[PDB]
Amino acid sequence: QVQLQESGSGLVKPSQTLSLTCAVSGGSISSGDSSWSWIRQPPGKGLEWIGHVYESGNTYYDPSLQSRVTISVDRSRNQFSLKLTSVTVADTAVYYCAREGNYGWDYFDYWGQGTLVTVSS
Amino acid sequence: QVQLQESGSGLVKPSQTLSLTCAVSGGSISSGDSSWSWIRQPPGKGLEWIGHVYESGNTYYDPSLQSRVTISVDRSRNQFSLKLTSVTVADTAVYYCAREGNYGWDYFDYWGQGTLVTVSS
Amino acid sequence: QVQLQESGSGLVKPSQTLSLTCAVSGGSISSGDSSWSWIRQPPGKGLEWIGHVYESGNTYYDPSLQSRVTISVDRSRNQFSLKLTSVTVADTAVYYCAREGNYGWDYFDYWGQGTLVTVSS
Amino acid sequence: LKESYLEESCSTITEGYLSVLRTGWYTNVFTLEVGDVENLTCADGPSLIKTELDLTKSALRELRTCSFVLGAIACGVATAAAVTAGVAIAKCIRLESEVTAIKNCLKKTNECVSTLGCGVRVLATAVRELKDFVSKNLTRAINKNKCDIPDLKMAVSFSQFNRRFLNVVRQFSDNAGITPAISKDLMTDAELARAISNMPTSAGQIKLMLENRCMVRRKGFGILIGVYGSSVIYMVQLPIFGVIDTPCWIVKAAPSCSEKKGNYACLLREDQGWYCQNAGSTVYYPCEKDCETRGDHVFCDTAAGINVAEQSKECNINISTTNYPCKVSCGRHPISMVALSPLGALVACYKGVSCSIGSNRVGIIKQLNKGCSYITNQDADTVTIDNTVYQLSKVEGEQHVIKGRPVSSSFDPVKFPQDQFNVALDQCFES
Amino acid sequence: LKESYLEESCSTITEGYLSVLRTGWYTNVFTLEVGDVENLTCADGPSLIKTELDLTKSALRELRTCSFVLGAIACGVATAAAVTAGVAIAKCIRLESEVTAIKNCLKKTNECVSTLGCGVRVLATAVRELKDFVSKNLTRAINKNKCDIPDLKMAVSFSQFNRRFLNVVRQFSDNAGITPAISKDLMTDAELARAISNMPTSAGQIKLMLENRCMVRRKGFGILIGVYGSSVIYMVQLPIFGVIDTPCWIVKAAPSCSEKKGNYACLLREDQGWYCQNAGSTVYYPCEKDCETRGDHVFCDTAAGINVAEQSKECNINISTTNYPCKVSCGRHPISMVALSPLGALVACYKGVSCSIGSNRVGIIKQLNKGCSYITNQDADTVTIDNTVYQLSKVEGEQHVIKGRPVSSSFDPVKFPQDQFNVALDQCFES
Amino acid sequence: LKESYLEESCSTITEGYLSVLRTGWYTNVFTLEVGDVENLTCADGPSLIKTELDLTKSALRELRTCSFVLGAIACGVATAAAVTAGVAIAKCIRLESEVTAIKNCLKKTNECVSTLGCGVRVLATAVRELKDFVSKNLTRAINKNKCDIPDLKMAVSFSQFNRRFLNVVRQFSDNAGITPAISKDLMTDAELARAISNMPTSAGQIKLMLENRCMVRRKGFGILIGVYGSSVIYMVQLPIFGVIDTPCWIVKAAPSCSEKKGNYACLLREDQGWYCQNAGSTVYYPCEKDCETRGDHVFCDTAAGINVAEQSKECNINISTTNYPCKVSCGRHPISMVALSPLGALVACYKGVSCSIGSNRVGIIKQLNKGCSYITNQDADTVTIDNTVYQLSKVEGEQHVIKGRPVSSSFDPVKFPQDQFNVALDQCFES
Amino acid sequence: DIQMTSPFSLSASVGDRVTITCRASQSINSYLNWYQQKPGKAPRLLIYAASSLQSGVPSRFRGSGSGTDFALTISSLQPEDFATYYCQQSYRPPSRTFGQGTKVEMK
Amino acid sequence: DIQMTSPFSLSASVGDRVTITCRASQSINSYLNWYQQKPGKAPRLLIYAASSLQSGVPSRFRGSGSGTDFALTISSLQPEDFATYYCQQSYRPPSRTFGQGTKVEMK
Amino acid sequence: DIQMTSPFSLSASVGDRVTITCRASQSINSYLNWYQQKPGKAPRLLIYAASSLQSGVPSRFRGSGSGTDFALTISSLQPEDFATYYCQQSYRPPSRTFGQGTKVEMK
Ligand SMILES: *[C@@H]1O[C@H](CO)[C@@H](O)[C@H](O)[C@H]1NC(C)=O
Ligand SMILES: *[C@@H]1O[C@H](CO)[C@@H](O)[C@H](O)[C@H]1NC(C)=O
Ligand SMILES: *[C@@H]1O[C@H](CO)[C@@H](O)[C@H](O)[C@H]1NC(C)=O
Ligand SMILES: *[C@@H]1O[C@H](CO)[C@@H](O)[C@H](O)[C@H]1NC(C)=O
Ligand SMILES: *[C@@H]1O[C@H](CO)[C@@H](O)[C@H](O)[C@H]1NC(C)=O
Repeated sequence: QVQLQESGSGLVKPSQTLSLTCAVSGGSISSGDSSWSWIRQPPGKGLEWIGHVYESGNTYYDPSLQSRVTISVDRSRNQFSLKLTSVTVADTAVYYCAREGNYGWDYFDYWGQGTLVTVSS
Repeated sequence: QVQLQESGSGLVKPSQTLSLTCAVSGGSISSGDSSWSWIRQPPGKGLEWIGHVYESGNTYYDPSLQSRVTISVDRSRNQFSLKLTSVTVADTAVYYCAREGNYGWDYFDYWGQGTLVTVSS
Repeated sequence: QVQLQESGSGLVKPSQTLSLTCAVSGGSISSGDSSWSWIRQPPGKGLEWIGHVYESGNTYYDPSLQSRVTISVDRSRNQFSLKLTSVTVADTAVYYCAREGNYGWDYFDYWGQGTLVTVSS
Repeated sequence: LKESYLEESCSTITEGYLSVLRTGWYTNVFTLEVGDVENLTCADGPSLIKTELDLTKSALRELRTCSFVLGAIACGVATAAAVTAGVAIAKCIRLESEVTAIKNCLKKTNECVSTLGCGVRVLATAVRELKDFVSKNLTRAINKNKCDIPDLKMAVSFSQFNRRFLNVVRQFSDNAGITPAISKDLMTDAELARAISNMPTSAGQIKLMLENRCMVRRKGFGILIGVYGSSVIYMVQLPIFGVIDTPCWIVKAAPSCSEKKGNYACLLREDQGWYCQNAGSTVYYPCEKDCETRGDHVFCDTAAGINVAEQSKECNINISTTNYPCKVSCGRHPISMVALSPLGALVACYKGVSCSIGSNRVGIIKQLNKGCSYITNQDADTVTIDNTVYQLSKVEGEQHVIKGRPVSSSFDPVKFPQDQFNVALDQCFES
Repeated sequence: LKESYLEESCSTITEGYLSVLRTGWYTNVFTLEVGDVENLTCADGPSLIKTELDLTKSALRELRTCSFVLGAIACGVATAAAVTAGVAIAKCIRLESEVTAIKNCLKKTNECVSTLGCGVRVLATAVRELKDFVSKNLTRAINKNKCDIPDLKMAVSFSQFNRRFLNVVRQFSDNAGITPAISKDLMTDAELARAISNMPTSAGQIKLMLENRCMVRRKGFGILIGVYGSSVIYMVQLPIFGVIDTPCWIVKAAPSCSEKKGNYACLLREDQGWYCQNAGSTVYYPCEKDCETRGDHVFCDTAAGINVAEQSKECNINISTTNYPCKVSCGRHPISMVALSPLGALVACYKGVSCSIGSNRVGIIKQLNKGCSYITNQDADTVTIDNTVYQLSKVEGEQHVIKGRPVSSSFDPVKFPQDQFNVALDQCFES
Repeated sequence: LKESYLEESCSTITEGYLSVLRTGWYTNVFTLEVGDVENLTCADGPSLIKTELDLTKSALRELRTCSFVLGAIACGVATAAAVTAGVAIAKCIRLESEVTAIKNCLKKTNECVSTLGCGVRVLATAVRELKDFVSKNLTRAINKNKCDIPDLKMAVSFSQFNRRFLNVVRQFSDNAGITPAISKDLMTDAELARAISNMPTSAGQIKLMLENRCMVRRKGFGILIGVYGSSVIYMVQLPIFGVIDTPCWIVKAAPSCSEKKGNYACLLREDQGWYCQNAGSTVYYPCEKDCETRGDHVFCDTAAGINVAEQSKECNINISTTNYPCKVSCGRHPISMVALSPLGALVACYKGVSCSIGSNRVGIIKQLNKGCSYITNQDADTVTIDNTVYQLSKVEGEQHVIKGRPVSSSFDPVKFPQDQFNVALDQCFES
Repeated sequence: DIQMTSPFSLSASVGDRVTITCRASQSINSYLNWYQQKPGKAPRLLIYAASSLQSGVPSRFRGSGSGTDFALTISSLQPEDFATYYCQQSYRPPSRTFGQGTKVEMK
Repeated sequence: DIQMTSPFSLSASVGDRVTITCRASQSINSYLNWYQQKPGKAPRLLIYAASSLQSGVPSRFRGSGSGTDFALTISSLQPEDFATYYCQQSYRPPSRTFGQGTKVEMK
Repeated sequence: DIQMTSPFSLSASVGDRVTITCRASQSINSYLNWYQQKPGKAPRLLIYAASSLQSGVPSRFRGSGSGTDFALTISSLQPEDFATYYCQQSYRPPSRTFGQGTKVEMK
């Protein structure tokens, strides 16, 4: 019913800005569940949460990453995107979009396939 | 103000079906008191209640006589009638129509003159 | 804002009837405060209250003077008057009109200048 | 009508009513075809036809820019159910495929019974008078683009024909696309008769509704689907009276106060209102906006009714010594009032109030005593409680009295809390 | 207007109002004669006159197919009394003999005072314009049976003449034979003036009603008797304002909360609303649908009023140390709100709310403190309580203050139960 | 739309709504100029023009003769604020100097923005069609004093032109100078559009209002200033929707009863209704007459809203073990009912009631069990609780379930008092 | 169907204390009725609930008692008070059985 | 009609403790009033309820006491505070009698 | 930012008792989450609140405990139940840190 599908540029040059996007099929963002959240999984460590946005526009971001993330949501096109600046070598990982399980106030129930950008030379 | 007057055939042949009727003058059945009830008084014993009907149509009948009684009420003509089948020798008595005194749920306050059918030969 | 100004005849012949009047400027009687009250101050003793009227028409009068006082109010002209009969030598004093301070039900907050009638011969 | 004055609780129960309950909603679909009105224009200054054209076009365009307190609980649930059903059927119809199917069904006739894709069957009506006029008379009358034609008959006929459309637009726009009641423009008397005859119920109910169709109209309402092309599509959610001629009764009460040692102890039954019986099921209709009487028949809505236990009828007999938790309000401040009953009137007046009954012939008949008192309509015409005249009803029926020491006087009230708004009678007295 | 801010209970009493109370109902009978309309027919296809004839006939035939929470208690009793009186007089008139007597009385005049057999005297009016038209102009205009006559003047005059009849039918059918208010078609201004002048009351009341006749119309209503032959007979139950220029006052309150140890203890006076005095009798009008102000005069209904004890006025002075059981709600959850008063406004805001007052000149004037606060209209124009702007009234009058430690702050509230919906002030504080 | 069925309290919270809140009132002034109509007379017997002249003159003259239960608290405060603001601005305009200034401002144009002496800025509109007609066509048509002119076009045009004026007079006289809603005669669609575009707010709010102008009309109302010379001056108090696209949610509940030893213990959440978020402020809108939904957007009034603490949202998660005093009603008598939700329906039925769900395809699907039960709209179409059919909504959205032992079943209720109308959940359970 | 024991008949003079007793097999609570029947006439309802006095009945007919003792008493006998007095039970319909009848005659 | 005993007059210097007493025969509770009158001028309302201070009055005028003792005190005497001070009773109208008057003059 | 100690990996056979433990530095109360991730696949939500079972999850995944002891248990291991199982904390955002990951493989 609900399928989150990541989209963006598969080829991102080094030192550029990190752009990501997600989409929802079989459902709506504007009144979906809410908390359209984002995730990344760096090689070496585990999973890390960056930030999220709400169906209205409230935007929470990681304390030790909120200085660069600007997570936006678009209720018309039904897609919430990501914008990460100051990319480094440690920011090469698998990034996931997901949907939240509003039990108390937030939990993860839906995840995307995962958009990976590969650097070969 | 209220006068219950029994009516029917004064001559009833043996082995036939028992038919009885009652009427109310100076009042209404449809919204009278209710419980337009019926009674018979067999010689030898005392008085016995057969059944009754309500202004709407609820019809209660004696446990040991309900297999044959079909007591009906007619809110238009303002008369509730009786129909007793399988008449026997023990069913020769004085039958009375009456009106109920809705104190708790039922009591008798009005009685008819009494319609008697006489068998002579 | 509110100024009570006594009015009447400055020359009143002995043995006649006592007439007095009051007025309110910068305010209304009909819905003023209420209790447009009256007062007199006989030489020798102190101040004495005669009676009052309300914006609607209720009229309370002194127990030991109500037999002669007829205090009226006029919501149109915005003036409440006084009428005292059976004047004597002891009724020569300074008479005041005032307005009441509806704290509990009545208190005095506004007074007039004072209309005095002088008898010279 | 039989009224029994139960002196135990200063209450009167009036039985002898024949139920008329609404069991379902019958949906009727209308396509108020307007015609190709937006394509026409006036270009010779002001005119009667110009004004009527401007009114119609503005109406169309603005139409395009649109779309336990048991009484409170019950009326809220009733309004919620009505609006939900109407909106759900409107959603099923709002599909383009469904609208096209409805139009195709109605294309060759003026009334057809279409089964919606959602599984529900709804009648459909085509109000094509306005479209036929606009297409055959108005369109060929205003040719070239001149609306100042010499014929005033055409302008007056246009006004009459668009009266219904303009009234419908007025109602929907004012109420934001949902009217509170069925005006005579939403559905005329003949259309209501046809919709009643087409209802899925029995002959007796159909006949009673044929007789009380204006009550049906009062209880119905309408909804706007939308504007498709140049046709206003709306629906009417009619009430189905699937039950008729069933027992019902009404309960009324007044403060039953009793003085002792200068203090009082009052009570008031909170289970007042209408009741009805349905095949071994007693239904309470506690909110005051859905139960209307008409002579001997009482009309109510089953969505606004609460399924109360049978046993609940025992509070009308032995409220004091019944095991059912009968509801009553409680307090210690006397209230003097007159609680008019269908055939009589309960008169309560205590310390500081004077009561008296009378009639048009003689002003004063007698001075009532202190306490609760049943005044029969056959006894007098009016009753006074301090410069306040209440006129009794002139309905005919036998009045009864059920002697018994009042509960307020026969029990020692609870010391604290005394003022309880809506509680079981156990808590207040004989705690 | 005198307003006193009683700081003991965060309430304001505004006195200086002149009562206008309704003491009785005056019944007026109308016979909207329609004429021999059902005997006429159109047989030359559609026409303006045909449409108007069909409308009238349908209207006629469908007309033939028709017919202690003191606020709740009082409004229910008021509606019951009004409907009961109307239905009783309608029953007295519905007799064939009574209708014939009324018609005979009105046969040679247009207004006569008939004494009904039930002992009551009712005025009668004959609205014969429609019948006279239908009999003298319409009947001889549509001869043979042709409704497509060349004269459009006749059709327009028919529309105008039957406007009133069709409007009356609309109102009665929509409301099921009982309208909620007197439209201008039920009774025109001249007829209302005549009915006011014929009222059995004194010159002062008659003059005040002559001045406030549209308020009279607002407070009145109508009822349909039936259709007899070809004449619609209905009656209008007008209100009799037998009392004028009497004292009245209104009470308003806001939550008087007080913090201690992080917990609060609020109270709210439940005895709010209108009061009036009548020859040593104080009458409470607690329900919110019957007491309307117009300048200095307050219009209310005496059937919707409760006869309260005199002593009840002592809660406005020493609510704390009075022996009258003053009513108050209670709780422990703060509520921040603005309770607008006739001349000022009570502002309550506590932990988690910001207050501020201002005016159109300068947005912000000052930041209000915590607790209840009286804002004078002469002081400011608007007040804010968190992005919520309330605009004060601009009525002129002297505002007062009655200093005193608030009860909420000066007493220790009852531990259990704290939340009481409507109780005596004794139970909550200083129990 | 996301709906979560919280099985702890038999309640469902439906979030995903976009707020549309009214933050202020925008005043528009109209001068319905009638013209020198009182100086004209008819002296050749009855006529169409005579009837229309008499109607207009009577309208004009009669116009000269005119002028803690949080839900109750909030709606009362809202009506008080609206009437107070309207009356205050009407008082500011009623000055002769202010009226003359308004007329001078509007003398050379049809719309001008005047700053009143009271410091407030109000738009002004001149409805001069009726006056221009009466002065240029009617006055020179009825010369000498003959109203029986051969031209029927003039009479029909007069009827059309004075339609608006007569409707306004009808509304004001019937309601005693204060209408409850903006008819299409008070303000037309174009005028409402202009007043919306002139509103002091941002582009997004202006656009949303341009789209929902008929909702604006529904929420607005009008007031009569007075009759000055031969001109009716009235004003319209329009609502300012200064907030749009903000979070909101609705809470619904049904009796969560639990049987043990033959006795029950029920509860019902009293904090039902609408909520919205505004920049860190949660606002409760508890009264049932000001919050209307239209699809995904919910329209409400900020004057009818109570500023509740943030923390109050914790009763939707851990009502049992939260420190916020959550409100609930309590009792011991089971009530069986169906509380329809936006996307589903809560079904409660206990001893003596039979439940069952179904659809239009197959009447009966299954027999529900005893206790509270969430029926998904995607699961079925209708549900029955004893001969009472409730039809579910067909809105689309994901339904959730929050498992948890219900409070009613997991706690031992308070022995006395059990029946509490509106109290903190602490008092009832786990006291 | 159910048999109860009571005196066949009783005699006394005018103004005597007349007492009647009506027994039941199951239970009556307060749904007991009293009827008086003259020869060749229908019974007359006098007391309903065994303690409530029907409107228009002389005060002499009265019934008191609490616990397990119940009985009908006639204090002031009158010349028109000689007839047979049955009793009826309305506990649990449709079981409504009258009494065998008690007759009072002058000595 | 009712006579009360109080000092005819009192004298003191600026800044002295000025105390007044107004006696009543029946009962006053809290419906006592205080007025100050200069020669040839109307009285001025200063205290209503015997404890509430009228708006716009210097704080020096004050009244305390509980039980059976009541009295008016003037702590900070001022040059414009020399005049006669009456008292009034509003308990039970229409009986509203002012005091005989107390006059304060400089020594 | 915060380090927790847990077994790197664990092995067992089908049908064995599989137990996992997720430690926290501050506080979790009941805002703990459980995710299962297969190689090259996104994590799957199984338990939210550490005790509520997400719809459509086999009953084998369960979590009990009170006081200070909490742990995830897998009673009936299945062939498709071999993967890395993280944990998440939603106490006090925006601090939401997943676990290092626990991997279960067959012996
Ligand atoms: C007439 O107007 C309709 C919309 O009402 C439009 O679809 C149609 O194309 C127009 N016809 C012509 C010929 O322009
Ligand atoms: C109350 O009256 C009812 C009437 O049906 C009866 O069944 C019930 O037993 C009575 N209650 C008691 C406690 O006797
Ligand atoms: C409360 O004030 C009233 C005012 O009339 C007074 O009569 C009453 O004595 C006061 N109550 C007490 C207990 O003193
Ligand atoms: C016309 O009537 C108006 C009032 O509507 C009046 O002021 C004016 O003087 C009249 N004009 C004449 C010429 O009489
Ligand atoms: C109830 O849930 C809220 C959710 O925000 C939480 O903050 C609070 O601590 C919980 N209450 C208790 C007593 O743990």
